[PDB]
Amino acid sequence: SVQAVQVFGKKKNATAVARCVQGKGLIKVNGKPLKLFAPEILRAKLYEPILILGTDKFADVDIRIRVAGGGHTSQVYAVRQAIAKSIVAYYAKYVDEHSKNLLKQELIQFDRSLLVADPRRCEPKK
Amino acid sequence: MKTNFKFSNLLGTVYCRGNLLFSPDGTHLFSPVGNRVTVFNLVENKSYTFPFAHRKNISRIGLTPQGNLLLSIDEDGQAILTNVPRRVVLYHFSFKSPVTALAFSPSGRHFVVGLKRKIEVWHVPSTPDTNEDGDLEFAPFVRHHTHMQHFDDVRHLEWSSDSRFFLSASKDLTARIWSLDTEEGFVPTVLSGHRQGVVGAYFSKDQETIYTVSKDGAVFEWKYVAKPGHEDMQWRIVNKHFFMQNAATLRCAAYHAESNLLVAGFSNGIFGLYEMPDFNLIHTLSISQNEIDFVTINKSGEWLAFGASKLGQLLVWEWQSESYILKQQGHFDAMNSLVYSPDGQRIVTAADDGKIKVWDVESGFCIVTFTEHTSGVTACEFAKKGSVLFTASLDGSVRAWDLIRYRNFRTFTAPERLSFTCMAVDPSGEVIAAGSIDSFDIHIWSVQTGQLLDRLSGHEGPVSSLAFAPDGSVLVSGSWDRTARIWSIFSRTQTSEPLQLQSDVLDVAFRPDSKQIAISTLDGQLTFWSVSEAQQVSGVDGRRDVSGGRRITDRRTAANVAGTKNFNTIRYSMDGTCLLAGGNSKYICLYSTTTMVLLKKFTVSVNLSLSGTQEFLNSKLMTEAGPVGLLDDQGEASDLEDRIDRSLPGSKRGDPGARKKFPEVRVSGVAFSPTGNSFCAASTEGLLVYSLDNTVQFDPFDLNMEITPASTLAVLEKEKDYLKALVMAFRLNEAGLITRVYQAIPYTDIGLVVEQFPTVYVPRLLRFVAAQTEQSPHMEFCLLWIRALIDKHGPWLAANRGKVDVELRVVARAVAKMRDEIRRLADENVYMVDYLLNQ
Amino acid sequence: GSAIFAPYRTIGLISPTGVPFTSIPLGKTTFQITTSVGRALQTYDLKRGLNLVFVTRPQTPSDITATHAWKERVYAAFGDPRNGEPQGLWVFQRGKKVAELPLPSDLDQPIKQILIFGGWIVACALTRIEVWKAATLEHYTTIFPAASKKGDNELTGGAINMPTFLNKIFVGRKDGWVEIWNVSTGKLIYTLLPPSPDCGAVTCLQPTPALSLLAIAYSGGPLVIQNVLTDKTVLLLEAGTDDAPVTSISFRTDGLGAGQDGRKDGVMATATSVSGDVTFWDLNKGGRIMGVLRSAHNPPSRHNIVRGGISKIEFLAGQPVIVTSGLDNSLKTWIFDESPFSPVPRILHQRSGHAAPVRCLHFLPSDFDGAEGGNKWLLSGGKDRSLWGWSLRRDGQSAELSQGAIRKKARKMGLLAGTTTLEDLKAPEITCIASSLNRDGGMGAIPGKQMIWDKNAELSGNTGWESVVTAHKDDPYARTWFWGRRRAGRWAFKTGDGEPVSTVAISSCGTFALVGSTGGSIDMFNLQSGRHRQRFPSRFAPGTGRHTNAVTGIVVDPLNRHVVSCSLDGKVKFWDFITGNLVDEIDWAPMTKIIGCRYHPGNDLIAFACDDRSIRVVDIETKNTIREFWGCRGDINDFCFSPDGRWIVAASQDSIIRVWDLPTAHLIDAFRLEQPCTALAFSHTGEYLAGAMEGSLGVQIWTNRTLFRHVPTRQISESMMTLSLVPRSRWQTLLHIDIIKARNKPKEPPKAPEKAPFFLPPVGQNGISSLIPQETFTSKLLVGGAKGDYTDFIEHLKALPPAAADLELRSLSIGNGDEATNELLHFIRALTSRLVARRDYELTQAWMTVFLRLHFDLIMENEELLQALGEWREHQARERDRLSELVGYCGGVVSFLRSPRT
Amino acid sequence: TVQAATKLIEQGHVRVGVEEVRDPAFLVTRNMEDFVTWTVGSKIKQNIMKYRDKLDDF
Amino acid sequence: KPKPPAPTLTVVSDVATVAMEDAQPATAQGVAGGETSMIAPQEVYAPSKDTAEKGEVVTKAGIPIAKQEMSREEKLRRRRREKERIRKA
Repeated sequence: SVQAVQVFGKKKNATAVARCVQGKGLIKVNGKPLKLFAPEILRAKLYEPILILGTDKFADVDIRIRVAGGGHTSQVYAVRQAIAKSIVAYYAKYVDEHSKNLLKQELIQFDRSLLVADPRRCEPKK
Repeated sequence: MKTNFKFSNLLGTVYCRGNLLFSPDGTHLFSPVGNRVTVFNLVENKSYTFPFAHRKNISRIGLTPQGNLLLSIDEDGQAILTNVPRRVVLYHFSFKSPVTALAFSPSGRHFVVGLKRKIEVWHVPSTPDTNEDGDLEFAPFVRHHTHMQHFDDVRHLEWSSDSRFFLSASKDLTARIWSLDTEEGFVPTVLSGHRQGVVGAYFSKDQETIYTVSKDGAVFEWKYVAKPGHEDMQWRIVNKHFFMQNAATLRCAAYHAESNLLVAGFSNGIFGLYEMPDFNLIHTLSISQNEIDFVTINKSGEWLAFGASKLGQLLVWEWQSESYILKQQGHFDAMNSLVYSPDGQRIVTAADDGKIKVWDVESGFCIVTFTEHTSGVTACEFAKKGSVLFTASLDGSVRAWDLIRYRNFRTFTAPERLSFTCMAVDPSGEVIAAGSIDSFDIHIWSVQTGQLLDRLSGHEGPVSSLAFAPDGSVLVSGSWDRTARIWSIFSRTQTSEPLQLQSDVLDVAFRPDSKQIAISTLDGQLTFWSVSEAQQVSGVDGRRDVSGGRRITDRRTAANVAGTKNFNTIRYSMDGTCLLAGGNSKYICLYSTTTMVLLKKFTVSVNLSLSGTQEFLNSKLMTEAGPVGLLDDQGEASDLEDRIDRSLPGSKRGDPGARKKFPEVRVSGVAFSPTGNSFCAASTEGLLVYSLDNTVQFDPFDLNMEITPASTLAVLEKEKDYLKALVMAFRLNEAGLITRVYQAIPYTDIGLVVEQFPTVYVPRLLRFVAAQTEQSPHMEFCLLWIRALIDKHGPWLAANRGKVDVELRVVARAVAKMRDEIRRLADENVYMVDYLLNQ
Repeated sequence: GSAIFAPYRTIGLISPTGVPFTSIPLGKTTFQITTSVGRALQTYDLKRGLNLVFVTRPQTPSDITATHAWKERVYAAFGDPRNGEPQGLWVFQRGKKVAELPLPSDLDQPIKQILIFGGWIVACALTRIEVWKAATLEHYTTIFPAASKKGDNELTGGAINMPTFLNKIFVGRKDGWVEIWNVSTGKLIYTLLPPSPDCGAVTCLQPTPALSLLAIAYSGGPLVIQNVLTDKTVLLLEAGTDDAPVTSISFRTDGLGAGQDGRKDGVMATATSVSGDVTFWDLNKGGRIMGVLRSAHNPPSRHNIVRGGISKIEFLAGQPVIVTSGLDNSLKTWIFDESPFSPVPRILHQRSGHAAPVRCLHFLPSDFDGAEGGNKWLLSGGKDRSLWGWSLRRDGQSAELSQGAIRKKARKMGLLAGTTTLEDLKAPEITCIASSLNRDGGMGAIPGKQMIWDKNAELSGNTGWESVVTAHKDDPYARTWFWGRRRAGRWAFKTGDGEPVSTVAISSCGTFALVGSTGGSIDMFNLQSGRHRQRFPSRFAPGTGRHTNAVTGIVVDPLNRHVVSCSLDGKVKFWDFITGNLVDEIDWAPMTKIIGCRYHPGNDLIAFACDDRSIRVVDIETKNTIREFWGCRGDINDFCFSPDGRWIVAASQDSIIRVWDLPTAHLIDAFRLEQPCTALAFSHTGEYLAGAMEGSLGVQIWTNRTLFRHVPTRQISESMMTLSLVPRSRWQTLLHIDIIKARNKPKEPPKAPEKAPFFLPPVGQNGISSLIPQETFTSKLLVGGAKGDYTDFIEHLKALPPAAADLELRSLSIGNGDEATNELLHFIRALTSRLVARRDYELTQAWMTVFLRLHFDLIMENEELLQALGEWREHQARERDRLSELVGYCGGVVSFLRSPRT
Repeated sequence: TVQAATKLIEQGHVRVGVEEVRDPAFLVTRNMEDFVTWTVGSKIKQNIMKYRDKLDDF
Repeated sequence: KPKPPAPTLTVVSDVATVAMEDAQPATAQGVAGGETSMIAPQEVYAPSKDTAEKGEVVTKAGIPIAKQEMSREEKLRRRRREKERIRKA
């Protein structure tokens, strides 16, 4: 009955659950707002999907994120991955596939790591 | 380029279940291929396919004795008649029962048809081709008579020579004689006395003796002689004689009455032909291992045409010369892969039968069948040179054939035994990479050395698609570890850059200008990556665009069937602007690589005898025992070799048993043509060649208001401004007008026209003169055109080289035709004449 | 007539006329129901649904006014000669005319009904009965009823037979009299008078299932059932109002259905022509009424455009079903239930059509290459507010795209009894439609039931959303329709300006639906989510490109790059898609006022129809008009393209349809219609054109004659070394015919018997092959050498099979020792002549190759032809130096230009 | 259980390798027992991920 | 796992490639194609020591040189090269 989408985000050892529901427009990380949770210089890494997609896409959703593990940098990268993948999955399920494809195209044109986490394996020059 | 693809000829299969036919001239051979009818012109090597398509497989072909009208019957009796000179569909009409016999009258006014027990003689409809002031009627067929004086299947119908009587041969062991209208000294008599049912009843030339050939292998003569007690005569039997084919029953016989000879094809594949009225065995031989299904004879009488249904196996036999005219074989398994030749004249396909064969695009015949693989053949590939073909297969060997000598100069194996399922080859032709499902390493051999260079590794799963870059610097592998690899092999450092994806990689393809690559995953999405800076630049989510399904034995809705929602194979255009994508589904998608939209979607088959060709099956075919196309009906067969089920339980990939009732629709390989303007796709029905339609569609380039064909010919003939007339014709884009002005300007003003011609119309002009060299008999004129064009616009084409690559390729193969066809003969003639003149 | 379009069939038309149907029982299981198109008859089967069995050909020259259906044949009487038209009576069988009836010379009356019995067929015209004998189909006599007044002679009602009465017809007059006429001797035998003579005219009469009881129905209201030999009234029923006279009556011959339990017989249905409700009587006690089936068809209104009435009632023979046919293009069959007692029946079969003329037409886009093609589904929006999907393949699989439970709403309102009407319960009349089945989900489009026109997207993306968008007459919403489900879609898009819709369009990808108001505003909606995406213009200078007048004809590029939108007042504007800003305008403002546009995908051409009676074709890529067409003498009603793009067809208000060749910029044909055409639609492949006329309900299908026979019509109206043509295959296997026959020999030989048949029978034309063309090749060559020209010998040798060519090239010889008798020297001189004339280079080289290959010994040992070889070598060396330099230059430079970096 | 497994591979949740398998008699060899797994859009796969609380809706 | 590779030899003739082609009315090759004799000049004739003359030797170049005309220095060098190959094996 309720519109709800749960999306994970991943870095070295920092993981993020983001549940996106129908709402008024808030984004909370660990119960505190997104403008509070980061080091003061990496908030520009957090605001990257919102500024790519515009605020009109985030006008309708409410995203709640939990993070665990990692350091400050790994947790910030996990939060921005959870934000981007979360709004793309909500627009996949509950509005049109053309809007899903437009959001995916804008995010992939900026940075692919907002959608697909690339782990660093060990394969040096063999 | 213009993505306006109609359906050109089917190819890759030469015969399927159905009747064979000759033209009344004797040259064209009409053969049914699934639900279409190919015409093989045999006097000049050509072939085409009629534009219709039946919903089920062809049951019957008939042809009006004038030659013009063809009438094709599907299963369940849906008939399409069409005009063979102007290849257009004329009438659709449904006989409500499955047609099991059909014969047109030699006068041309009637045709008789046997629906299982019934015998209906119909009128032949009046057509717009034959009347001056006439049109399509609504219901054109007028029934003349119906006869149900019969007890079982009508297996044959044969008219007289004066077209007043006909004979119906049966399955209730009795041939009958019928009339068209009520004659004076006639009763519709029966001809009883057989043992296993008549195959065919035939008249003689002077219609006194009529012959009956039955299924057990016995042919009887029938004459109108008096009863042995002597107005009082009876159609009785004068002599009987038997084909002594030992352990077989004859499946189809024919009888040429003008020359008096009878041919019979038997269940063990050995046919025999006999000069009938004294029954001297002319000869006999074994054309097929399986059986012979349908025999027809030439109108002249000098050619025979046999068709076996279980394989492709169509062959025409010239009996007095004792030699084949053609002996052709389609694939009897799933066509696994295909590639065009880099010239573009011939394509080569590799199926799971174990054979690979090289079909010619014109004339539709296979020209060589390489048969050294002992298991199913997967991917085949060419080099840039086009003379060498490398084929991988499941018997563990990547073989390497040379097509100027037709022998595998190399065979490669892995030391531990693998079964290769995918392969790529460097465009230099010196390195072969191949990958399998058993080991996750990816093997590399050298062509000029023969031994194994390396086993590259770094994949956590079996490697599914390999592609060498067309410049020659980068191998790309794609594997079920959700990963792809940019292998750089040829540099001094051998490196591997991974591309992490979301699901298992199914296909990898390059752009021709090698900066881009498209990889198709198992989600159903295409991702366009860059190879220099390895970042995804584009993407299509294409599940809905290809999802067309619901096979029989499928308890999901066609929208919920996963497995037919991915792209198994993708190929760029030779332009590089449009992908073409095909999977295990009914639809072929044609995407744009820049604007990321689906330009055009195609449907491979209308054929309802295949399994997955409509996404909403109807509830009429669902009984209370499952669907109606699922009950095992082998037990209702007259022949033991048809009744025996030698099938293995749970064998998806081929078994020699191969029940194969209602096979699935899947596009296992697609390829664009290197000359442009065509692609083709290996379906299960055949090998469909789609091509652009430019002659049946008006499409100007950049037109003004005062530019008509009348104005173009006016500035040609009156004003004599040849460059203006030619630019106006290329601007109108009508091929007849372009040909008219092109032939009309003179060969001394060619140079002035080319010197002042525009560079926006240069590539269209190069393509046009390439087509005119390959088709028209004005060879020195077109070569002066090509010479003036390249001598004037030399540095522009060499500067571009990517925008004009297809135009240069088709010009190159046009001058390759003229270089190999006439000047070798001219040189050999002048050297032979010089020697014979020097004694 | 025309030179391109030939008439095929009026489709979408089952019963439009006042001519009642006729039912014949086939066997014990089928009934044939035969109705009148107006120029033909349609026979449907009842057990097989009501799918069309036969339609009648050829089309009769006038309107059919009477019909009957005997054993197999259908008799059809046509033509009212009181106004011009020719008349006749024709006998059809299986939809083809098998016989004609000889009408009398002095027959100047329409022919109201036909009646076949005994061996006699009987035609009641107006005041006159013409009777033929059926076994020979010959004229017998003519019955003339007589009257004292002018009016009372008129034979309204008709004549019917009683079943056990030998050779007697029962005619009804305009006076109340029913006159019995013995049709053998042509004699008036009895007359029976109306009871209570205020009731004036016999409206109908029908035989009961009782013997010698006839049911006469008078215009003053009473139904009587009377013994017709006792002349005594059995029942008298006040069955009609004086304004609503009983017109059709029919009795149930089943044996049950009355008496408030259903196990007693005696039921009669009746209908008046001014109502649309049938009435059932139980005749048992006094003849009470038992039920009224209300609004079985549309009730006819003189003020409304929708037609209506009931033309005929027929109980079928011994069965519960009742077949009724109305004037509102509809045929229904109802059935009485058995186990619960139903006084009124329930509907089991129905076919229908438009109850009004057809307003707009649209052939559906092609299922990508499937069995539908472009030419199966037509989509017709009528003036009776319904959108029908017609099928040209089978006429039984065409069904109305339903707007919801309209008949359930009209029965739960008081719309079936007697406020608005059932047509007014629907969406308004359709102005235009545009559809794209790239995302039509078939039957399972959105599973479950959805709301209709409302004013969850994972399942929509999996299966498929709406397909058709539809602009209606004066409503501000542009409705949407599922196509594959055949129902109304779940969205209804408002304009944004508030003004009513003027045009609507759909994207090629099937996602976006663009509405364009009559006030100027253009809006774009996503059809999957039903949401407003982009407005044109958004909010040249960006933000200001808005139209000032109505928007007719928007259309989207198939690449989703531009949308080109056309104003009423003046200009055409190309907008960017994803931005919503104006890119480029073209202004024909002070001189034109554009009333429509059509677009051709695959050609990039747009055709605008302006108000100066002209059509301007513009290339959308170069943005300049390329073809203007000036032919119309009225306003352009509807115009369309050809799928090749080569023609544009325009139907104007002057009732002339004009075809323009677009490459030649000329007229081709212009044919005059009987009524002005209101809508045109060409199929997406080239066979069918469809025109919806003015006045006629149901569209007219024309075929395209140019696809089948070539027409030469272009009539502008107002009211060097060459090769040969010889096949490459032929001469290239002449050059190689030893190894080709060696590969064509089988591996194992044929198992010929020991007693082999010597002297096989001769096949081919006279002992040789049938490919050698019939009328001595040495005689040809030597008479060609006696003359100067070898063209006869060369044109003979060209048209040979390769085996016969190798034979006639191996069978040359020196012979007698003269220069005029040897074939070798003349063959060399013939090839020398062809090298001089520069005609057949490839064939000359192939012929010389095989000639030198099989004759080198004689030409080496002989000196009489080494001079000819020297002259041949001179010409050959010149020509091969020139041609080899040419082809080597082109080959080497092309191979360099393909890869210049080594 | 084998009964539930035959029901699941008749409903078509199981692929072997890259191709979905609808036949419940497909003989799985020793090196394809490493490649039998669920299909792409499987509700059974969503059930397993929803149990393990790793339900990624992307 | 397919099978162990076991040696199989195929005897090709000296016929043209249009004898390996399939049965059809005319060849797909042109007029230049159809003279390629399906075995290379190296299989028609290769000069080697087993097919040389008695007095002569053949070199690695495929050229007949006689032992009588060969000098002492070239004899010594050819003995050293054959001994070098023997030491390599």
